[PDB]
Amino acid sequence: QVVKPTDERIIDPSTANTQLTGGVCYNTTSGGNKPLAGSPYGYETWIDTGGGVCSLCWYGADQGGGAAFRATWTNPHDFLGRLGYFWNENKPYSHYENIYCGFNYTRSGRKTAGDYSYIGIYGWSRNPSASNSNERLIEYYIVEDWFGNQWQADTSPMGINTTGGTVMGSFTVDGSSYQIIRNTRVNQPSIEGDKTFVQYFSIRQSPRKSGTISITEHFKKWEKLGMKLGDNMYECKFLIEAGAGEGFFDARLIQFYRADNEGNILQITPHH
Repeated sequence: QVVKPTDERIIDPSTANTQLTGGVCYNTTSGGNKPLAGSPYGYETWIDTGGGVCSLCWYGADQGGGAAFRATWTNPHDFLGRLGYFWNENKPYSHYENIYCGFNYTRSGRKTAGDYSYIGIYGWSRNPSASNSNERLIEYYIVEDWFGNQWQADTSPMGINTTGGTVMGSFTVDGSSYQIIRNTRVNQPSIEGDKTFVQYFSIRQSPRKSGTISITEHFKKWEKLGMKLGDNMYECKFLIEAGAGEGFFDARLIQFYRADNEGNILQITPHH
């Protein structure tokens, strides 16, 4: 079928756990994607000035897989820090072939990120020809982990009481079942202004802080359930989102790579 890449440039996430230094930090809302020097990636921050101090610090092009970052928040109102591929060039997900992300991070503990929080992969896509106007804009999450809250352990996967919406199905990939959820955001803020749009989630049933995410596998399973992504992928980034609380996220590894079905590398970052 799809051959898992074995290219030696891929960093084993399980043992990629050395603390990084020399971050470059951003303490305010970026106003969208901002390209990173000497990198294929871009970052984005949403730091609501109604709340306390937040930051995202990129570890640079030449260590940690190239997309590693730290983030901090002190009583935010829905802090989002993210870094990874920025696309928005009128292409469907399949144009990018098999997308993978190897990761390894530390984070603050249970109940340090408010009542909801998300760690994993995030983006948007556009599908203007969709018959249902609600489905012409999509926000998406592949949720590897979260901070739990007062009511629920961070070792317990979030459900529809947190995400909203409807369980569509599930599947198993990368060592865990994932619950697939579709939610409609009615007259809510988006990359296209206040409107109605849909959210797609895959929630990892066994939360984790390191491993590899076979991102394209999620996209395929969503589309099979009728959760279509359309023909203009916006981005595919590694995200930390914190509803509130005082906490941190600190990646030793975030490495994106893309491979075709034979498993040959199309894109990867970064003598003895």
